[PDB]
Amino acid sequence: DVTVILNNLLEGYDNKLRPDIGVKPTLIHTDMYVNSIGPVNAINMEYTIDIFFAQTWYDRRLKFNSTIKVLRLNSNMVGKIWIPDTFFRNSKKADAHWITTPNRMLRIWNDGRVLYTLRLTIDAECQLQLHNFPMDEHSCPLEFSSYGYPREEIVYQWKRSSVEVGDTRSWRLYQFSFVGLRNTTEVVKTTSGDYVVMSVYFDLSRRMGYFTIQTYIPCTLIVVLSWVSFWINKDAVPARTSLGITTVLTMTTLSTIARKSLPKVSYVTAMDLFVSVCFIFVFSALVEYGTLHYFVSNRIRIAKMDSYARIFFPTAFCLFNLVYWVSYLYL
Amino acid sequence: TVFTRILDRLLDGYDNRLRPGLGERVTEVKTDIFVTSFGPVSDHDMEYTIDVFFRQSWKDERLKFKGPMTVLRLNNLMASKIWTPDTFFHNGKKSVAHNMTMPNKLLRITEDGTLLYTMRLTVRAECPMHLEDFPMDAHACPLKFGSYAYTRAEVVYEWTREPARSVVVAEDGSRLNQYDLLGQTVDSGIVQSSTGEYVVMTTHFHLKRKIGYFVIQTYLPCIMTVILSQVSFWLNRESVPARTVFGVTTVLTMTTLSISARNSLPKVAYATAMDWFIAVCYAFVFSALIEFATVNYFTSVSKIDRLSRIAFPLLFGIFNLVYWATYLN
Amino acid sequence: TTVFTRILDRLLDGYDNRLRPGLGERVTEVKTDIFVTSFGPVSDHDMEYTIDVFFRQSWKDERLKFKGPMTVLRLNNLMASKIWTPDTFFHNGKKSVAHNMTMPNKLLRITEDGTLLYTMRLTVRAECPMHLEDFPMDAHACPLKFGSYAYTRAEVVYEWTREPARSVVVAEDGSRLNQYDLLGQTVDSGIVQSSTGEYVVMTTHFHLKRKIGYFVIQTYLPCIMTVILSQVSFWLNRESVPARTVFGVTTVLTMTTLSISARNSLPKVAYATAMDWFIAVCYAFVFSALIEFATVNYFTKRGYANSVSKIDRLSRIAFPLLFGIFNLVYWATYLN
Amino acid sequence: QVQLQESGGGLVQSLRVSCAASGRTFTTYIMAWFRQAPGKEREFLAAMDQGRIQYYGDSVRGRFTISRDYAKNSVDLQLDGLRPEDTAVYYCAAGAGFWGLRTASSYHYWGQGTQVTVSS
Amino acid sequence: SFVKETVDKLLKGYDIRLRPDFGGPPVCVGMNIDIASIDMVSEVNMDYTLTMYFQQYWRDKRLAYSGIPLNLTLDNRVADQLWVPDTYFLNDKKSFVHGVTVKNRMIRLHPDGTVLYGLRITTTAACMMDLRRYPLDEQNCTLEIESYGYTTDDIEFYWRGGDKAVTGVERIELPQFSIVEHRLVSRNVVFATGAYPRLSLSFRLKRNIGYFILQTYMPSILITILSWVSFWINYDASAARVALGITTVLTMTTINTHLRETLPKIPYVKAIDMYLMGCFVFVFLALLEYAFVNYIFFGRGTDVNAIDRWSRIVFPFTFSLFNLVYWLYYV
Amino acid sequence: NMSFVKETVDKLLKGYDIRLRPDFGGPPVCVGMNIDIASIDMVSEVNMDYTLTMYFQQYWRDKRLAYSGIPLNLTLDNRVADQLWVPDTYFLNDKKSFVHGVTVKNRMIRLHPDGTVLYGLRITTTAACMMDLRRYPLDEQNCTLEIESYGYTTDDIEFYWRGGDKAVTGVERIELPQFSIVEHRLVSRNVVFATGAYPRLSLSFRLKRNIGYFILQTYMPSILITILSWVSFWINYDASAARVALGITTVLTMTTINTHLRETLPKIPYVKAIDMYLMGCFVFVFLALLEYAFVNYIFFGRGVNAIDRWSRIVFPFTFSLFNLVYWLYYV
Ligand SMILES: *[C@@H]1O[C@H](CO)[C@@H](O[C@@H]2O[C@H](CO)[C@@H](O[C@@H]3O[C@H](CO[C@H]4O[C@H](CO[C@H]5O[C@H](CO)[C@@H](O)[C@H](O)[C@@H]5O[C@H]5O[C@H](CO)[C@@H](O)[C@H](O)[C@@H]5O)[C@@H](O)[C@H](O[C@H]5O[C@H](CO)[C@@H](O)[C@H](O)[C@@H]5O)[C@@H]4O)[C@@H](O)[C@H](O[C@H]4O[C@H](CO)[C@@H](O)[C@H](O)[C@@H]4O[C@@H]4O[C@H](CO)[C@@H](O)[C@H](O)[C@@H]4O[C@@H]4O[C@H](CO)[C@@H](O)[C@H](O)[C@@H]4O)[C@@H]3O)[C@H](O)[C@H]2NC(C)=O)[C@H](O)[C@H]1NC(C)=O
Ligand SMILES: *[C@@H]1O[C@H](CO)[C@@H](O[C@@H]2O[C@H](CO)[C@@H](O[C@@H]3O[C@H](CO[C@H]4O[C@H](CO)[C@@H](O)[C@H](O[C@H]5O[C@H](CO)[C@@H](O)[C@H](O)[C@@H]5O)[C@@H]4O)[C@@H](O)[C@H](O[C@H]4O[C@H](CO)[C@@H](O)[C@H](O)[C@@H]4O)[C@@H]3O)[C@H](O)[C@H]2NC(C)=O)[C@H](O)[C@H]1NC(C)=O
Ligand SMILES: *[C@@H]1O[C@H](CO)[C@@H](O[C@@H]2O[C@H](CO)[C@@H](O)[C@H](O)[C@H]2NC(C)=O)[C@H](O)[C@H]1NC(C)=O
Ligand SMILES: *[C@@H]1O[C@H](CO)[C@@H](O[C@@H]2O[C@H](CO)[C@@H](O)[C@H](O)[C@H]2NC(C)=O)[C@H](O)[C@H]1NC(C)=O
Ligand SMILES: *[C@@H]1O[C@H](CO)[C@@H](O)[C@H](O)[C@H]1NC(C)=O
Ligand SMILES: CCCCCCCCCC
Repeated sequence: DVTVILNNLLEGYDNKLRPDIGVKPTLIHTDMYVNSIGPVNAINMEYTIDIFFAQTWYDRRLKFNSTIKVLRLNSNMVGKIWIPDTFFRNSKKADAHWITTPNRMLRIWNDGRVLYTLRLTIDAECQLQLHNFPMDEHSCPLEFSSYGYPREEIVYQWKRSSVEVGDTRSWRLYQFSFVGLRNTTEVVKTTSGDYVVMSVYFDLSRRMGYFTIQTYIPCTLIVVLSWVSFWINKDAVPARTSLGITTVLTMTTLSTIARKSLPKVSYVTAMDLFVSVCFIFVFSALVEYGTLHYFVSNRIRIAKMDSYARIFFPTAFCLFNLVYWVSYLYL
Repeated sequence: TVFTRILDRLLDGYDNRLRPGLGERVTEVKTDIFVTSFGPVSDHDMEYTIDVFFRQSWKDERLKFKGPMTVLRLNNLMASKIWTPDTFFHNGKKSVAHNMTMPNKLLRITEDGTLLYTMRLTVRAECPMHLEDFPMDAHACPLKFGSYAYTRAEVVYEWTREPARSVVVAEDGSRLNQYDLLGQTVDSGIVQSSTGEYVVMTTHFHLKRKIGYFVIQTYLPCIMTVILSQVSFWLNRESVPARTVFGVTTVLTMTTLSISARNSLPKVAYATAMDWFIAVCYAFVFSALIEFATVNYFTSVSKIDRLSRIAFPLLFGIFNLVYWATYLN
Repeated sequence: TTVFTRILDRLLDGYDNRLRPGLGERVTEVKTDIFVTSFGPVSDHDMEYTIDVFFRQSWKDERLKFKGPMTVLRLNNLMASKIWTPDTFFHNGKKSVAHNMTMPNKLLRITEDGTLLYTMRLTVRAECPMHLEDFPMDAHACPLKFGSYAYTRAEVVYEWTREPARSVVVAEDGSRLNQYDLLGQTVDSGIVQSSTGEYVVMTTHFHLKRKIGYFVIQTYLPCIMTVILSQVSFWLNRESVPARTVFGVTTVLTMTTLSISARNSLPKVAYATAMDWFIAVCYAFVFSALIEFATVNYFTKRGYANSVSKIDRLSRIAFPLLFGIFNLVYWATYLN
Repeated sequence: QVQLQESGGGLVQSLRVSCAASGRTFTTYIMAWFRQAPGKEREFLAAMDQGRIQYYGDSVRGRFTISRDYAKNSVDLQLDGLRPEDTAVYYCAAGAGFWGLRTASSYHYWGQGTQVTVSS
Repeated sequence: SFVKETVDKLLKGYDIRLRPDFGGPPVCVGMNIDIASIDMVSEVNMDYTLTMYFQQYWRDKRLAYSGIPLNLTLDNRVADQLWVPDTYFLNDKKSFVHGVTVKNRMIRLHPDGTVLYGLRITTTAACMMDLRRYPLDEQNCTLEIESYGYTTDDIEFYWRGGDKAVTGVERIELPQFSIVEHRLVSRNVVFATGAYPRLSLSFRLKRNIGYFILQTYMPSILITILSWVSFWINYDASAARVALGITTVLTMTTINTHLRETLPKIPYVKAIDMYLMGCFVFVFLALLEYAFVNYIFFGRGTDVNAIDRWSRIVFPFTFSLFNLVYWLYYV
Repeated sequence: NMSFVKETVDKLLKGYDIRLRPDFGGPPVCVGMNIDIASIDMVSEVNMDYTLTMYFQQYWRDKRLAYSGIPLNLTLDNRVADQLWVPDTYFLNDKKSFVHGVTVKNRMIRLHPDGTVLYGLRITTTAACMMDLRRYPLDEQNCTLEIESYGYTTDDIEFYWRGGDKAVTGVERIELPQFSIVEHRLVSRNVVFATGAYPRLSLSFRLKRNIGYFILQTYMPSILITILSWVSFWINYDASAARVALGITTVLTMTTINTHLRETLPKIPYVKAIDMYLMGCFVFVFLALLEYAFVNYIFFGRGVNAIDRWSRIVFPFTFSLFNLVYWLYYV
């Protein structure tokens, strides 16, 4: 019964030619089911995504007259019929699955409509603008289109249930938090011709909990700590200098962690500015004492400088913090 | 010769594109697993390796045969020409079916027609983790598997033995460096998706992290560093160079520990339990140095020095009876 | 046009790809040579070096004689798989790659005489045992050994096409070495016996010498200067107890940082490399200098500034001298 | 002390000459052999690196057999088809064979040497 | 229908063992590349990775068809039954063709016989890098294309469209480098046997210095400046000047050692090591200067204040001069 | 002559079924093995696995392939292995293995006139070796390689070590970086289940770790630092600046040693022997600084050379005792 039907379909069928060749473009309805977005590898500007890609088209050559309305095939019958050559344009490295069998499906109706779903693991490529790091947002894309067929031969189109997600909290996003999702359709011109590109955007925003404890608090505390030498008596030359210099050693140690999880970009990220300014603040604290000590011993300015530093430095640091956070959190 | 003929006659007229009992019944697959070695668990990738012996047994009336033989051992090449369930792991990432020195598979057919498909795999599964109680956290790494192209009305999965004894962790099958397998839980359920409804067999391997490593490496050095900062309260107020250098160096020492402690911990945006302990330790060392600056600006032992010989050790002592009690219990 | 097609078809008629030429009649003789496009990077951690070659192989087969207007053919890779070819394998190739982008990088040329010429493009991660005792002043000879796998000596014999010296050519751009310097290569052939029988092995050794300039600036100079820094504290007056104590201890902390970073570059080993001894000696001098101050401090009666302690005078001479002597013994040993 | 000692030898008209190595482990070193004619020169005889590869000199190829006991860290040289021209002091040398393994200067450690007298 | 007949006839009797125009003039193989992205430009391995839409055009008269004004785009599997040039990349260490969902490959027959054959390769070329001037260096990484088994008597290579053959270079963003320009070369390698055609693609990456200014040079300068503060302290303040002096030496060592751990391991002297070693001498001399000052005053009890007075000028003067020589030498 | 040998091979292969073991229904087909190890590397405690490369060989007798009239041992091309029967031997504790394919798939098939067949392979396998590192680095690991038939019992197949104790060669020539192979054993035993005995062969080494690396890198730095912390006891209690600065820097120095050694040592999250020593030393420097805090208070707060004097002996004595207990227990 079913064996007879399958033999009829394959006979007189050439898989090198798309359906309705020389008549009209082959309309394809696609869908996706984002199983889990993997880690966002910021160093290599890539993110891993696992999906269940599904496609649907028509093929009059596969029509059959029977009471049976569906032929649920498997991963030994895909190559016989024509398959769209869809590839992910912004993919650095993509793999299908084969354990224990190739994760593929192929359902054929009696009216010619064909469904073809499969499971993929894609290392897409995403460009990151780390200017506001670690208070940044990104919209990592995912584009796919027919490779060899221009817009006059294959036309993609989202289905009504275009993109779906599973349990969002089960995603492997350690740092970023998924916030939104958009799907777009557009036409792109290349040397071979003009194609139809389908894009999915996953808006990601970084969570600042890790960095606040790791960097912003220890740096702020050290800057506060260096101000202690202003209240120390100016006759404790060994005390003020050792306190002054060791904070610089402490601040230098923390500057290591600022560039530890991001690529070697060549612009001042928001993190870089804060750590750099804290370095100068503790640096200026020791230079201030050096100026004060020189005029007291080696040679009304002297008394003022000890008193002014107790007020100006905390005020200067507070205004910088007021400017810094508003410049990023608010803008 | 007779044995040679019997094998050849089976595939005559047999089509591997159709599940057994197509249009007649629902194909029933019975499975059981032998976990030879529960491979390492990686916090950074939220995945765990595992090597199993995936056994599947179903019934196929198209392969009935009689003769002197009772149980066959077909070649794997012939096994490719017989319908097999398309069982796949839902959370699998990179699974390797071993091929050395031969395809590690085995197909046996009894005279009744029942098959016994056994294979050896190395499976990496997605195990989502919540490290908010690191390193005193527990996990339930799952392993789901079901059919791909067949709905719940065509292929149904059942455990061959009773569910509690259809998965057998090997006696020495524990390659966990840090965790400690408490025991597995086995259950089956129904999952619905866009294309239809499917039958899913689950398995939860409860794991508990061993805190012994972290106490020595992180908790004890931080506690001892904090105590060292509180020592300066007993130094006389006159020796300004001694107490000031004491205060700052410990802050540098505490900074060195906090840097290294987070290197082992996988980078996660949400603050873990350990990172809250270090910051409180950091707050105490910093507060000790500020305490001296208050003393020196206001120059018997000074009342601020005498008071802080009790407040600081008491507050830190209390903070441990809150941190340890909350997370452990 | 069709004449060429007919010639190819007749070649495989009756030809057997399971039997080497002249089976049970003579010894099949394979003449080979190697062209090195780029001597790849050498990894100390894995003790393996990469290399890209244009591996040529020539032998005579009497079953592929043909006559026609042409003299030399260029078979398709599909036809090249139906012709017996030597099973040359690399005795120390850990993981080798035969490129086929965008087409199989193979070339099978057949002459009317039957003298097959067979070239291919390979990338080989040959293993290279190393003795890092003299780190970083060592010099290895990473070898490259290739021979037959199935056929013994009495069946397949490998020879170099030309004189062995000129049978391995290195491109002038071949050296992809950051830390080593390819001095030259040695080419020789030998015989090996195993569980299955004798074999003919063609060996090539690429001599490598490690550059030393990086370590002098990174490790040797800071260690030498840091020791001098500690030894300079002997000129401070004996009454500066808070100064020399901070001076002495922080130098130890400085050397500790230097020793740790230096060993990170050094690959993970267990023996005592030449650099570890140098650091350890420096670590001893820094420790020794601080202990010297403690002995001096134990005899300082008055804490206000007495004359210079006799230990200080002797330590100003003995400590710089012994370290100066140690450098001679260290550098003379490892640079001769 | 790293002393390379060579045993066996003597006066004979089938001679096995061994070379026991003490004070150093030559598991990954070429325990080669050499012969020194009186006043003429020093000549290569045989070698065996870690991978058991055996090298031989074309002058006496097919006459001398070299074997290494990797467990005992010793190399044994077999003398067959002896001729009066072979009467010379034989030396056992070990090294990494830098700049080729057929050069005497390539081997760091050297043996004391044993003289074998051949008459016919 | 009609298309099925014509396509079958074209492959009937086709022999993939013969290049087009076997006895005639060499077949012209016009190439063209559309670079997608460049990443993992590694100084350690001296290599870089790029993904490209490699495409080739050649005219084979055996595939001419009439009556169909459509540029037939056959399935990607048809390429296994046609002749294609044996083009290989001379300086690649690892490469592949992405195969998701199918093997990325196109075949576009034309009525006149023109054949277009495009792939999508993520290769890893080999690039020899001179890093003496690192981080102020300009690398020149190439990509060599050659015919493996042919001479100029059978095959010929030429870029299609001349200087416009390669596209997408300007749209590449690298975290560190900056693609100043690219060039195209069409030269024939001439040997004794004959001439081998070759095409070359080559950019000129210029490293961006911004990252190293903030993380490396500024901490080195600021620490060195701090060491000079000890020339203004009283010479009797032995505790402070030593503590200030030695801690700066320790701080420099922290900066120097940390960079070695994070900067790529390139074990030979570069332009960054000379600067770091240069600064480490200045802080070393700063502390050594005081030890000379202290010995002169106490051990031999010129003016002791004179040495401090003299060093307050020479040290900032020399370090400024050292920077002037350094920057102009490498720029 | 040569064509006769072609006839002889065609005689054997024709009518030969690859699905039937030699003596299908009769006595079990004995299979002899003799590994020939080439190298061992990547002995990683992080994953508890090691990688070795071997010339794995299997001997067995098949009367269906014996030939007469040819006094040679035919060495057929390796591609003939697809047309013979070979044991389904697999390694029971391998994580990743493959047969080297350059320049051809490395294997040999040799047929002897009596029908004996030799089937060699060049296999590189990453076998898993569970390690017990509680005594690290004074540990003695024991690594194995379990070999077993997949789908046969001792009723059908029987493994044995060919050549007895000399079956495995090349063990001593191996040179691990940080180990020392002491001995190896060969085990030939039948694993007994309910169904029937499964033949198994086990090859097992006994690795021993060298200690020279850690003496000069971990134990020596920690002992030297601890001895320095005892210098505080020979400095007058009134030297508040000197003794506190000396004491606390060592505590910092020990922390520097511990943290940096932790990054260098493999990540093995459970208590080892090295950790106890490093932690043991950390307590001794901590108590030394804490000892002065008690001396300073008694002289000043409760105001005493005895406490320092009594500590000049106890601390060297106790630390020597700690080493005596530690080394004996761990050796
Ligand atoms: C340059 O060099 C590179 C290498 O360096 C080289 O790359 C190689 O390219 C070739 C193609 O040219 C690749 O081979 C193809 O791989 C296709 C898919 O690859 C995946 O699966 C591979 C194994 O597939 C087996 O298993 C599945 C699941 O069980 C099964 O469905 C398959 O039929 C097949 O089963 C056979 O093999 C298994 C063992 O593997 C046996 O157990 C079984 O009994 C049976 O014999 C797997 O090897 C691949 O792994 C590689 O790639 C992944 C990444 O994707 C990577 O992670 C891995 O490490 C590894 O590199 C991968 O997982 C496969 O579909 C192809 O087979 C098709 O097509 C060929 C075309 O010639 C045809 O001959 C076959 O018959 C078969 O026809 C299909 O089969 C479909 C699947 O079954 C089916 O749906 C279709 O209907 C159709 O027809 C069927 O045919 C079967 C069999 O006859 C029949 O039973 C059915 O009824 C029906 O008729 C082909 O194997 C190769 O993998 C690449 N290797 C590497 C290392 O990259 C490159 O080509 C070189 N270039 C040049 C120019 O030479
Ligand atoms: C990275 O580094 C590489 C290597 O240096 C750079 O690549 C080089 O780019 C330059 C500029 O594009 C190339 O020079 C050009 O070469 C072509 C090809 O010349 C060959 O083919 C010619 C075919 O007609 C032939 O005439 C040439 O013969 C001449 O040269 C040979 C020696 O090579 C000599 O023996 C002969 O007597 C001839 O003199 C040769 O076989 C050439 O056509 C170009 O000529 C143009 O420019 C010159 C400029 O003076 C002008 O005079 C001409 O009229 C014409 O306009 C030009 O010489 C060079 O070949 C490339 N190097 C290699 C190895 O290929 C690369 O550019 C660098 N990167 C970046 C980003 O720049
Ligand atoms: C088939 O392809 C050819 C080659 O690309 C097309 O001819 C070129 O088309 C482009 C775009 O219209 C023009 O800019 C060129 O001038 C054309 N060149 C020639 C020689 O005609 C041709 O138009 C395509 N045919 C169809 C039906 O798309
Ligand atoms: C075919 O192989 C057999 C087995 O290896 C060879 O027989 C060996 O011959 C050597 C040399 O005479 C003996 O030392 C062994 O004891 C023999 N082994 C056995 C099991 O008989 C035989 O010589 C080989 N054939 C040829 C032509 O060499
Ligand atoms: C996204 O997909 C939905 C269908 O799910 C569609 O209605 C919508 O128009 C798509 N977005 C855009 C921008 O077209
Ligand atoms: C904000 C820095 C505070 C430092 C100590 C100030 C003490 C003031 C006492 C009145």
